[PDB]
Amino acid sequence: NYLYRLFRKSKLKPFERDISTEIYQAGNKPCNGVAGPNCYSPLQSYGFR
Amino acid sequence: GWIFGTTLDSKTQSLLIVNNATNVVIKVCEFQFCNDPF
Repeated sequence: NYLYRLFRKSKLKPFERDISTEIYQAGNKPCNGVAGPNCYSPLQSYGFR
Repeated sequence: GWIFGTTLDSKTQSLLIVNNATNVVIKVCEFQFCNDPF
């Protein structure tokens, strides 16, 4: 259930929030809403055990 | 009033400082229908 964001193009100014989710792209070809090759999900579960 | 935001589109967050003749003058919520009002 607990989630964190590990992919962002820029940094964060202090005391700010971001609740949006998308499909991250780090290449020339855009993802266009498709989570396939070179298309990462920026929000990843911790997986606490 | 003045409408603040980055991209609107119900993706980022916005701000909706307005003004009227009533007592509740400021109403800040996540809205997308406020495009060009009058």
